[PDB]
Amino acid sequence: QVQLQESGPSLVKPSQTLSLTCTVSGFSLSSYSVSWVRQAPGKTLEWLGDASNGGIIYYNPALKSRLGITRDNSKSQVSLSLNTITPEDTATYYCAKCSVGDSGSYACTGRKGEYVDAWGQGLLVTVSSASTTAPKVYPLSSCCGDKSLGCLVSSYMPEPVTVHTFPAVLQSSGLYSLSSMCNVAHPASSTKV
Amino acid sequence: VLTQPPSVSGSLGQRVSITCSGSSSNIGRWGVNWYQQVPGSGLRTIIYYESSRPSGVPDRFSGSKSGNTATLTISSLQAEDEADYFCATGDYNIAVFGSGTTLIVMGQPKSPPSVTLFPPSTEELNGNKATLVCLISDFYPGSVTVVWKADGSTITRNVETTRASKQSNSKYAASSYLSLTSSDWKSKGSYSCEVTHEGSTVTKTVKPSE
Repeated sequence: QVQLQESGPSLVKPSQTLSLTCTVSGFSLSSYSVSWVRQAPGKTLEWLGDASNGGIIYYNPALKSRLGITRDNSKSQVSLSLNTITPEDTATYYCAKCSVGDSGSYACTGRKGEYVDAWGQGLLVTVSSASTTAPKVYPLSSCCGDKSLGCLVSSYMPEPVTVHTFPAVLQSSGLYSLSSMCNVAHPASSTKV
Repeated sequence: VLTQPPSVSGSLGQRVSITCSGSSSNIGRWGVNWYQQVPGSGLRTIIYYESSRPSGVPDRFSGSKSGNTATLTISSLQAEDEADYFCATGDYNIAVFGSGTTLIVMGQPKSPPSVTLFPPSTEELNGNKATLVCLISDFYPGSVTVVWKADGSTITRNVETTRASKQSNSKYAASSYLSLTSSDWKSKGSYSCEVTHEGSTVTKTVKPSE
């Protein structure tokens, strides 16, 4: 099968450089263009750039002064760097496989037979000064008398965490916390429970 | 940016459609693609150029174009179609996307919110801090309101509540937290998580005696 994996730091400090790599498999970059797009929280999609099977790099001109994209067919990797970042660059970053080596338009659109036939899973990158914090987890039971279990993954940074699990909440402490209806996994902190 | 309606609603089985309005330099010049995005998940291409379907995409989904507007139609709405939809094409030197449409499945019956309110733990009070977790599950629609009480008195000090979510049963869920100190939980005699739902309160309370 075809697979696209986004990799890179998911927590970058403002003014620093945001860099990501898309490693592909199941197909050759000499055959198909690859696009980078991002989706800011609760917002729509924004195009970053394309990298055709001929090595041609197309950029979003609104971001060209901060954007760099490189393509290495030998390693089956397409990379992006975005410098001078601010919290407006907090987003889920997607790479995507085009059905053709180069589409008539951008982000794999235009003519007949041209579409994104495989999307990456996306990597949420948070632009913030907060420190990477592994969560303190506890069990949650109601042992106080009744006439009749959940997890307490609290105070972590950044999102996401993986475990009926609930979406996290942003407390005034600047950290996240959620619970579930236990195995929790915070990829940014490298910790497992 | 291409303009899409912020939301489209329909009941199960109905015919619903989503439009995407551009100009002669994008939708008027190029084919139009559509992406499906289930809340919390990634993206999937469902329609491309005019009405082409990638493998695995059922024929209930179709597309058409008239002038500078592209329309995505679901001929018979199903529950797994509740998601966001984005149109995509290109302009002169850039790629352009629609603003997005949330497809809402309406006509559902109501369900009561399950509330398993939990006290903190001995490790939390030894580090002097109390985290009351009020989990809410299975209700429709998603517009509940949670008011915390301390021996029957309003609380807005350190209250954060996730808004209406959506798991996988066409209902809504939410969680609420009370991040107070050790003495603050040991001071009062009973705290309660009062959840309102269309004029129905489902209060639960554990007191520090256990």
